[PDB]
Amino acid sequence: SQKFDVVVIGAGPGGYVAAIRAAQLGLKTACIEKYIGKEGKVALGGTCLNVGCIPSKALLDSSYKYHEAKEAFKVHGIEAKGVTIDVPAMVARKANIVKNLTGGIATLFKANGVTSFEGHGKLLANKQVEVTGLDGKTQVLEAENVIIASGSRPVEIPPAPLSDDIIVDSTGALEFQAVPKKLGVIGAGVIGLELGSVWARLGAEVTVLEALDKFLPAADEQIAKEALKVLTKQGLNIRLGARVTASEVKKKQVTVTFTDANGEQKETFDKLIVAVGRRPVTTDLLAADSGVTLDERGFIYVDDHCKTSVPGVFAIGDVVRGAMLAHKASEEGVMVAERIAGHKAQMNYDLIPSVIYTHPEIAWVGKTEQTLKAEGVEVNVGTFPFAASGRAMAANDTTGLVKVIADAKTDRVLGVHVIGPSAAELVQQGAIGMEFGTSAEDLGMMVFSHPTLSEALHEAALAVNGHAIHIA
Amino acid sequence: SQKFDVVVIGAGPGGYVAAIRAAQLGLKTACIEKYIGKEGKVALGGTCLNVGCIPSKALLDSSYKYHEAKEAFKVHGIEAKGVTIDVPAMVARKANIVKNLTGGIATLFKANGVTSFEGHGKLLANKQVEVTGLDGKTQVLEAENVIIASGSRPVEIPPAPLSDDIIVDSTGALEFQAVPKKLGVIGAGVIGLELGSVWARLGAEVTVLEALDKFLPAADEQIAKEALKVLTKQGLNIRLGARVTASEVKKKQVTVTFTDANGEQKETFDKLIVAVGRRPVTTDLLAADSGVTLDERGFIYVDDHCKTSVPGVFAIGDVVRGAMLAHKASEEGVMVAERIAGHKAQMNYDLIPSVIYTHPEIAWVGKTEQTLKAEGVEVNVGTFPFAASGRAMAANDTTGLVKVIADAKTDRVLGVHVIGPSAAELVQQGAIGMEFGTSAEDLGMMVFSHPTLSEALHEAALAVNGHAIHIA
Ligand SMILES: Cc1cc2nc3c(=O)[nH]c(=O)nc-3n(C[C@H](O)[C@H](O)[C@H](O)COP(=O)(O)OP(=O)(O)OC[C@H]3O[C@@H](n4cnc5c(N)ncnc54)[C@H](O)[C@@H]3O)c2cc1C
Ligand SMILES: Cc1cc2nc3c(=O)[nH]c(=O)nc-3n(C[C@H](O)[C@H](O)[C@H](O)COP(=O)(O)OP(=O)(O)OC[C@H]3O[C@@H](n4cnc5c(N)ncnc54)[C@H](O)[C@@H]3O)c2cc1C
Repeated sequence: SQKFDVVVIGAGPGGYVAAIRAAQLGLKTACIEKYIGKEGKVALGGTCLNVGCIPSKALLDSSYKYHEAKEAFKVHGIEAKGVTIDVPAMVARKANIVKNLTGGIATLFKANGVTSFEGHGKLLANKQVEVTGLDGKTQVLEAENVIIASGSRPVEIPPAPLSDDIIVDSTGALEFQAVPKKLGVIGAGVIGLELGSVWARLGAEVTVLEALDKFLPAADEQIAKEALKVLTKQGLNIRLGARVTASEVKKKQVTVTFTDANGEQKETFDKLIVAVGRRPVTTDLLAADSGVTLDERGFIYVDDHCKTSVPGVFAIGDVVRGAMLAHKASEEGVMVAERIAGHKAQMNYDLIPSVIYTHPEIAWVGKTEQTLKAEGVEVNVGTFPFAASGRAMAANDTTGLVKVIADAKTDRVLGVHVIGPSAAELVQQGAIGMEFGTSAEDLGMMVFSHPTLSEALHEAALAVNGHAIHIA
Repeated sequence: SQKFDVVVIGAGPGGYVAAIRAAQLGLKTACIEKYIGKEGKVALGGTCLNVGCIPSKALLDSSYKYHEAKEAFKVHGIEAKGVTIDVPAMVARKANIVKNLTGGIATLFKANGVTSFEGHGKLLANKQVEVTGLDGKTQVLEAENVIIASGSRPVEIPPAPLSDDIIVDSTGALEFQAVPKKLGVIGAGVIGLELGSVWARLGAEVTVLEALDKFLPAADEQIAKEALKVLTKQGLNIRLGARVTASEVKKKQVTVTFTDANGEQKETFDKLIVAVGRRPVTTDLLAADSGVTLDERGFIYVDDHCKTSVPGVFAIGDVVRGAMLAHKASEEGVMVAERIAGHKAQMNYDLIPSVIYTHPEIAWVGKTEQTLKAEGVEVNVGTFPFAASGRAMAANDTTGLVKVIADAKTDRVLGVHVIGPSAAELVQQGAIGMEFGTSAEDLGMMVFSHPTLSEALHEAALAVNGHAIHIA
């Protein structure tokens, strides 16, 4: 066709959501997407739905159930005689969910009147977007507003190049039709920890090599310390400050050479996952004179409203600054669709939660204790273990703790941090608190259901100021 | 000893908490409790901890895991060859938690400086409490304030009198060393539903006889309809409007005679649980001239601050008006202790959440739809199924829905109702919403982590006003 109010490039969380919101606001919207899926046709949903968020979660769940049936069922008096996992079958279920969701956002699109275009899209000058279709047929849409949501891709690293299915990335890790007897991960970050956990739960001997001396440096020190202790005890041999120098694939194995503190070591995995990072994709996206700028690291340059250097053009999700997380991309999506339609939506970057779906699950929102100490903030902190949780004890899951940090001067809750059962939900409660300004005492005065895990949020807010009923 | 600032009668949730708060507030406090536990010595914690909240939660978890292992493990490619449950060992694990919690609050008490007294306590005139010790030895404490937390107990009913281990109550049901082949529950309310689920999950054939025509009449109609559907499908033969006329224990079985709409039927269970209700215990609690009043139903009469008819005497939890829920008791416990120390603590009775721990879990806070319709409130409502949940799909748990109700005029969220995975924490996020006054749009403009069950709360809030991203 020729004219549209919004032309969205990318159909991941930032893009499909932005497209769906602008459509609901009444903008004639078209979205361009080229990912040829898993059954030959284009798949909407991007990284999160295809190779990200939904597949890694589904594997983490099935591997966990497997783990519980083998390690934690006897305390309930449940003896499963010889339980096994069929990794193909597992992976199929994952495939399936992906298939069904992919389909779901297509119907969502049609239901909302979104004109989908299959092909690579590129922003030319004067906001025309050249949709190089799939079959070579090229086309030029004229757009009143352009929303770029091209996304991000794995960092490739020289010492470990993706060689076949031996040195593989996020995606390949999600695809093993069998358990690597020994497995190495380079990067002890969210994706490393999670892909690590999956295969380790099913019998893989995992070593996670990570170049930095600090485990999880964005999580709170206390949660970090706790996380690491738990995960190593869970089976992941995490080696900090180990720098990879070389790979050598040979006889269906690869040998990583690395220097940690006592120099060079070499270890031989059957599979090696490079989970070092992700980088914005700006590949054939911008014509030489589009007007759009990039910063030094490859991110498209945007302000706080995701407006680019050219008016009418906005950039969101993993190609622009911010935390590379699904819900940041969709909310930017919405901020941007909302603004195009005329509402002055603002996006609160201080409250994006972070969750790591390990079991126990790490999650957090707000500032970390150390940020606050380095910022010279005197804070009161309350903690509450899941071990004093009656609900946790019925549940037989008592690892972890909640931690609330509050300004010592005002009693404003500054950050809520938890590792343990339902961390995501418990921090979400704190985020809702925080969004409206809770103090520890405000959280304290509320009625939390008994028995529930939410109560550990309760007790630790109480604890910020001395009065936790069930501890001191 | 002789003089105390607070003397607390009963060490349930209301009692022990109030005792611990008073102690922290600086009052010389003593608490009296007579429940001879499971190992011969007195057990602190009350109904909730000894035959209530924790024991029923722990069987519900062990029975659930057995059920998952037998019915929903294969879709993950897990095959447990022949899984069995050792009911003895199951029950023992429960026994254990209780033991460990019982002991926990004793240390909590000692840690706080709480003088425990073992024996029956009776409030004489002029606030002196007569501790009839355990060994006949009577004693009189003189109390500046007295907090009565005597609790509640199973309603007994004539046509089904507790006969041996055949017609049993909440407590005996939590004690079965084996699965009743066929099992009847009289009462299709929280404790009925939960004890039913436990034995049904492990093979019991359950019939739940309930005299009213309305299932879960306090729960929102939609959730009730949904709940019922799910629970019958889960195996509980719930028969509404059926009135029990007679029991007849014979050859280790009992035959209940009942009239529903097509008259009399008789059904023969191996075990019968009477879970018709609970009533306040005021037994030899009040000396004829204490000054303390009872209403018509047995409840001690109190106002909004739990002040009785005689100044300096307060009543809390199941002996007074309100919902018979452990968190209602504990918070009254704290309100009361807080006020005796000089703070004007108020208790919000509008926000007490309700949770039924079936799987899926029902839970709610705020007004139901029909309350609001009968009150002539025009409300917008938003719903969001767990089937559109990515996280729920990964989890393989998609039954259920969320429901937010909002005033149509102001957009204030009036009630959050959910049946499904994590209902409790989802409503606890709503409750925090509600305590600070969220409108649906305020819930909507917040960043909820992706993928999480919490998101279903986010979506249905959106949906209250038209814009739910992942549905219409
Ligand atoms: C293993 C893994 C697990 C993850 N799990 C989570 C998680 O659980 N929670 C979380 O929040 N984050 C998670 N993330 C990250 C999350 O997926 C990303 O943050 C998020 O998907 C970024 O969304 P986006 O819309 O910016 O980009 P993407 O999802 O990368 O989508 C971009 C889309 O644009 C398309 N495209 C690009 N250029 C063009 C073009 N020029 N024309 C047409 N089409 C084009 C791409 O094909 C793609 O479909 C995970 C990442 C990985 C790899
Ligand atoms: C099977 C079951 C499950 C339940 N599950 C939950 C749940 O999961 N969530 C929820 O919120 N509620 C639940 N409840 C209800 C919950 O137990 C009650 O709401 C709550 O315990 C009431 O607290 P209380 O302190 O008022 O009374 P109680 O727990 O009954 O405590 C009263 C105490 O006072 C003692 N006592 C009585 N008189 C005297 C006397 N004169 N002198 C000395 N001591 C005395 C008694 O021995 C007892 O220890 C459940 C009930 C049952 C039966």
